[PDB]
Amino acid sequence: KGPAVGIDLGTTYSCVGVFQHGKVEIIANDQGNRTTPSYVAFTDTERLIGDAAKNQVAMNPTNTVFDAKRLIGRRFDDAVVQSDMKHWPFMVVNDAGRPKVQVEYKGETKSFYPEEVSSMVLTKMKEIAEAYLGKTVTNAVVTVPAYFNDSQRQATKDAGTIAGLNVLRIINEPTAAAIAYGLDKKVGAERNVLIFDLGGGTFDVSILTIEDGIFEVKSTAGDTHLGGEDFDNRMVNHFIAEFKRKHKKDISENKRAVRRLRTACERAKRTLSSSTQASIEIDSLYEGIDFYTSITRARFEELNADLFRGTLDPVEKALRDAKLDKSQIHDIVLVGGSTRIPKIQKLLQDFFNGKELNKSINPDEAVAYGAAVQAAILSGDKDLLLLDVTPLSLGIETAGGVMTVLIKRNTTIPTKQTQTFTTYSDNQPGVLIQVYEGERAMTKDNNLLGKFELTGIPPAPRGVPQIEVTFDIDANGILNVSAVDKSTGKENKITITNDKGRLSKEDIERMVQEAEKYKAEDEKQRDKVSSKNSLESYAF
Amino acid sequence: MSTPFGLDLGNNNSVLAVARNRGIDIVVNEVSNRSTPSVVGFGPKNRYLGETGKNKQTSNIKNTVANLKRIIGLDYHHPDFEQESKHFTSKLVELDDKKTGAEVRFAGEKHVFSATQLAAMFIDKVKDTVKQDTKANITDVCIAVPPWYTEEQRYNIADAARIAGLNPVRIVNDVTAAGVSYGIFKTDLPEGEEKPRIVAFVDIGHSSYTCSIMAFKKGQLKVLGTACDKHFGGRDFDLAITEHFADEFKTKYKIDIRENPKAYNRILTAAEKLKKVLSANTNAPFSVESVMNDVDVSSQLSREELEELVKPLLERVTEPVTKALAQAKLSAEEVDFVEIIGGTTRIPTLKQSISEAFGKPLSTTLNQDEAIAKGAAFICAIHSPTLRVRPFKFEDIHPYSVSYSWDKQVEDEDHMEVFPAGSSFPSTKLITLNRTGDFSMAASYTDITQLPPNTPEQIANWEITGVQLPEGQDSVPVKLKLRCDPSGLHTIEEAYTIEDIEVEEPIPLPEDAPEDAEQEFKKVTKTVKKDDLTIVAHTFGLDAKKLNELIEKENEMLAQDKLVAETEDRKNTLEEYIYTLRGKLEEEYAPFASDAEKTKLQGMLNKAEEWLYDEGFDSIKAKYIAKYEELASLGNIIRGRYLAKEEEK
Ligand SMILES: Nc1ncnc2c1ncn2[C@@H]1O[C@H](COP(=O)(O)OP(=O)(O)O)[C@@H](O)[C@H]1O
Ligand SMILES: Nc1ncnc2c1ncn2[C@@H]1O[C@H](COP(=O)(O)OP(=O)(O)O)[C@@H](O)[C@H]1O
Ligand code: BEF
Ligand SMILES: [Cl-]
Ligand SMILES: [Cl-]
Ligand SMILES: [Cl-]
Ligand SMILES: [Mg+2]
Ligand SMILES: [Mg+2]
Repeated sequence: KGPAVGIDLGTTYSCVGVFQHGKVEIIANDQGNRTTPSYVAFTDTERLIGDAAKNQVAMNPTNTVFDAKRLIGRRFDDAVVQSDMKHWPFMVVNDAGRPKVQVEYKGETKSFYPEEVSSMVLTKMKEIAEAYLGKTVTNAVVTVPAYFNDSQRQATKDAGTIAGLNVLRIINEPTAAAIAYGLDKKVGAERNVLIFDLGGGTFDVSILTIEDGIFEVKSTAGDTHLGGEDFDNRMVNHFIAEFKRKHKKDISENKRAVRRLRTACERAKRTLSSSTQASIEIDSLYEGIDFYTSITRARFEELNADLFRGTLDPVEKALRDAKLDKSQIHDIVLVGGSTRIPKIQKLLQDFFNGKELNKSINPDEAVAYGAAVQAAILSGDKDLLLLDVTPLSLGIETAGGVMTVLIKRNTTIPTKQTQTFTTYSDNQPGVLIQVYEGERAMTKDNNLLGKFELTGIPPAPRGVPQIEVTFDIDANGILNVSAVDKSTGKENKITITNDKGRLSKEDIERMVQEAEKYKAEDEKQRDKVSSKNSLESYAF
Repeated sequence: MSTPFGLDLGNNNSVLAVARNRGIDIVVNEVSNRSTPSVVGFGPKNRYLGETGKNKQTSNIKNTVANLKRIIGLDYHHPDFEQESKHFTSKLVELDDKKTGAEVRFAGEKHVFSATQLAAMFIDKVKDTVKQDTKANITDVCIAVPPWYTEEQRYNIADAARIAGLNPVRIVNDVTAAGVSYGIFKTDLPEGEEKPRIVAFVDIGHSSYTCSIMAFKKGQLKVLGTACDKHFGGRDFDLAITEHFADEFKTKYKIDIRENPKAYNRILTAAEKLKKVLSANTNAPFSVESVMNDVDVSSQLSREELEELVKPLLERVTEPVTKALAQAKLSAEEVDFVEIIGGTTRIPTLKQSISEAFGKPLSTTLNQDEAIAKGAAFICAIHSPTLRVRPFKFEDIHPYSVSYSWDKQVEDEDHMEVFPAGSSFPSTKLITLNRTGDFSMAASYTDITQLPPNTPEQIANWEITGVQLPEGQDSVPVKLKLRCDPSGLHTIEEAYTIEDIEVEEPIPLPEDAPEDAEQEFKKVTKTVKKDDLTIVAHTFGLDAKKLNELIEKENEMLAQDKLVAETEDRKNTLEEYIYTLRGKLEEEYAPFASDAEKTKLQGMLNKAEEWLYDEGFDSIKAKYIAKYEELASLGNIIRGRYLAKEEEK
């Protein structure tokens, strides 16, 4: 017993997926949370990973480590690690060339490498997988950003193994996501694909090229500190405007009141991706005063006009660096929760000229999705549950008012069926295809759904001409009925304007039974006529 | 071609699932959460439904209705009404039917709504939540309820679904929906010919604790025993704590918080939040701003203290586990695994307190938030006329003995036990009654002392019509089809007369070949359906008249909301158009608009700007597109001589 999980080790929250039942299941933690925070917090008693840690930050800020992803496998005196050492309210020492974080575990001093912090995060992700899955978990595919270099990309695979994982393969965040939507499985040609990864605080455009499901990483653009949390800020600011104005009091000095106004704006923000208005109502914000206001979406998009539109920039700088024009990107993929902002999509879609955006899969966890698919493929993959089918026998009318079925009831959908018919009289010009639904043998007890004509058959003797009706249903249940003349190639069809709305399984079962109660005289009615063939636009 | 929707109607929050793309997904709502809050609240211009309702919890506290699922079928004078209203916030009042309902200030006026009608309101919202995410059509629903729900409340909550315009393919016992989850996913259950796997499921949610034990095999679950404590859930822990702090703020503060609605309520909400936090940490800060007299409160609680608080609850835990094994006629080591689902099984002391109640480790292999809902939508799919589902058979437990009675005409007896205690459902029973004519039938509990206090005993009754005697016969046998349906509901599914006739058949004798002659025929009596009879059902379900009534109110209330929101859409299309127009007069239209043309608007945007600050902050839909019209008049024009002049040029 021993399955293959896929893990997204992200900067602030890691996700873990497993591929079971045709689709990826994303595992929740023992607190209900699908994503788990990348925080380890050392204290006296013991250490704390994930939510436990992030809960007690601000009561241990100088001991609750985070963003270890921002320095895994790198040099202390690094270009970017220098800028970084700034915020982290924890110590960042040097142990001969490399970075190492330093803490109070059990009261005094100890210091752990990045790969060690990151590794004890995976341990929890491991644990979380193990809980849900029943057996133990060893094989994992762990992800990293396209722009990682072999050293940090390696230290990541170390975190893995230090955590007892057998890191089957390290893979790109952008390529994991393209995997999830299974573009590396779309018909030939060479494919260009743009991932548009907008987190809560990192942004990342990446352009990949795929032939035969092999992932060639063309170019990466982005922005280190851009996402959700930023659009929040605009709102917070904007509302302190409003509160200070409408109340003369200014809250800016209140580490709690600013927090509560923040929580509220993020909620409103999320609301504004679905609604066009939102509302903020904090009971007793400052000095006992109540803040209740609204905010419109256009007002929201306005506070971030500069920020949103600016996401188009790493697009042009990735489109360029990768020597490609905007119309050479075949697929676009939204990843990260900020990509839910209608306006950000609105901007991205128009930029690419109305092209559609891949975003079915919760962006929150598209990457972990892709990784969980991989760990499958890399482990041998580790009946069908549900099948779409047809409610009622479909067919056309034949000489007599008979019903000749083309598609038996309860046929497995995406289906194509074809039966050759002939003409009823001689020198017959054209046929009248009448499509019927129903389980009776006489089209007079069935339901007309539509009709069209094939005209201009070479006049010939009653029985020669080879008319060739086909019923086609796509996955959606759209029905095209088409007649083609074998002789000439003349062809007409119709796409049945559906109607579905509706009959319920009971209805069908009562229809099915009526047709069983009449089998006798229904059968002995087309068992006295003899011919399967259509009449010259002689309806009835 | 429309989607199966299963709804898990939990007291705190619902989880919407749909069957689609050959699997079952969960639907996320407008604020991107994977569960809507089961709250209905009322504005002065619209209703606040689901996610919104919760916001307002503190503003609109008086016209906010939650506990939706517990006031369904609640008798207003029920000896326990206490325990339910304890948890309420809006005023509850008796109705014509002696049942519970809610008084709320809404669209200016007082309104009174029944639990059925309130529940119809929420269900409509989430129906919409799903409609929009599916982009597709939504009709059939399978809903999940506590196993404790009565045959009444099962009917009520189904009639709810009807008001919000969904057809309830099945009312399912929730933990059994989790069982179907389990059964249809887990991958090497025993073979039909092997001994089954006994899995106990324990779901402590916001208000109800339930423990039922089932036997699984590939394609098969049978529920062996179920036992509930319907007054044991997260909400009872939330009080437990809220009460501890209430004592403190009587002491080192002297405010009796139990003096203020708004106050008690904000401490509650905060108690809840703290509690969730101690499920992951050992210590937790606690603080609420301006509880009463501009006072700020600040305290904390340790896990040890949290647990010390709840020992009362921790001691009512094993009770239903014992009752369950007892009923399932099982011993605890015969149970192979014990799977926990439900929000409040996340508290570690509770995790343990149940482990030692079964005497083995807990297992957690179901998604313990989405299993009841996910399985529920599978079931809905079963009933989909446009789906072929993986075959799966499930029988639930039918705890109470139910007999059926009938006009004793030519019959010796006028009743019999039909569905014994401890049998499974659904179950169909064929009977044959001898009939001198039309007659009446009724279903009821065999031993009313078995059921919870004040359970009627009469369950339903029907009248059968159209009985017609052959010819020379004084009586006629009618075959009835009594059925305990998949929702647990006791019905009479079909009734018809039968009659004998003589079907002359030939006699063979192809042994000899006696000059070819001596063909004999025998008269043969063949029993045959005669007439189909008519059944009028009289159940807890609502009549077509009162239904369409309740339905037309939900139809109005719904369409007054749909205007209230269709209005603020234009208020935004305007506002957005304003910004995006000034922002392109410079970024695109400077080279393309005239110069005298620019002071035509600029400009005209600006009146239309402060327009949105009194007349109207909230105008009428008419005017939000009104202003949009004449503003767009000057748009296009410019915008176009730009587009056709750079596009090709
Ligand atoms: N419907 C939504 N609309 C707008 N923003 C959202 C929505 N859902 C989530 N977000 C934002 O996405 C951010 C996090 O998304 P995610 O891609 O998971 O990155 P992170 O790893 O920071 O969570 C949060 O700041 C949150 O505000
Ligand atoms: N991590 C947690 N620790 C303790 N209790 C929790 C946790 N998460 C949720 N709960 C509690 O469980 C309840 C919600 O569980 P749920 O089963 O969804 O309720 P229902 O099914 O009755 O709607 C809430 O009262 C909540 O306070
Ligand atoms: F719906 Be919950 F699980 F009670
Ligand atoms: Cl291509
Ligand atoms: Cl900012
Ligand atoms: Cl989504
Ligand atoms: Mg990242
Ligand atoms: Mg509950």
